[PDB]
Amino acid sequence: AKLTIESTPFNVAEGKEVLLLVHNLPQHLFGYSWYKGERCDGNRQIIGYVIGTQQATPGPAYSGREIIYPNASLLIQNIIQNDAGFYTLHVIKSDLVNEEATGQFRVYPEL
Amino acid sequence: AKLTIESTPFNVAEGKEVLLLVHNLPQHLFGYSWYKGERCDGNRQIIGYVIGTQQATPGPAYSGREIIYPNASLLIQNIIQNDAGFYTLHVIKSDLVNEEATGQFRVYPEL
Repeated sequence: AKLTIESTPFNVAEGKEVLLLVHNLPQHLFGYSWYKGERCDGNRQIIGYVIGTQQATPGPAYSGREIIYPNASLLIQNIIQNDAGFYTLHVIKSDLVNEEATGQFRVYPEL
Repeated sequence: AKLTIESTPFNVAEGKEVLLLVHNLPQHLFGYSWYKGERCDGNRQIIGYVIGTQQATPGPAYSGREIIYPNASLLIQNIIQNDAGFYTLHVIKSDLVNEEATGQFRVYPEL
């Protein structure tokens, strides 16, 4: 029912990768908008994807490391400390009363 | 150039109405999402509108008083104190790297 992001691992070692799994996508979709952070700050949008045409456009915050998947999940590679924090997904429904959810993960150094 | 909301009046007397004018809409649009507040909290979405089909759907926060206009402006009638605050617009571009902007207004009692 409720849209949820679960990061996996919740704790990502430096240089490895996180996957943000998306659960309970609503019906009547259109595409997805993924932001680093907690609000919809377009200046820190990673990516947007149109379900209908499988078209994936980078945003100001995209950095060469992020991958998006048809069912909204988003993986981020070769992680660094500054990646730790919140990530908010915005699922744009076709009638534009959209839904949003945010997840986080943490990063840590090995020794 | 930069997307901006200007409220008018910035100071709305109780029972009167505010109009949130939208300036410098970007190109390649699709529709608009209007939220009470500063972030994209779907639980306080007022309304969404699809430019292509002139279709306007209410959100959880819609309250019977809000009107949306083809070029994104949004008026709110018979204003009360609790309306004062921020309002964020989210312009959903067709490739889903969207833009956002927020405006405010203030409300005040006459005597």
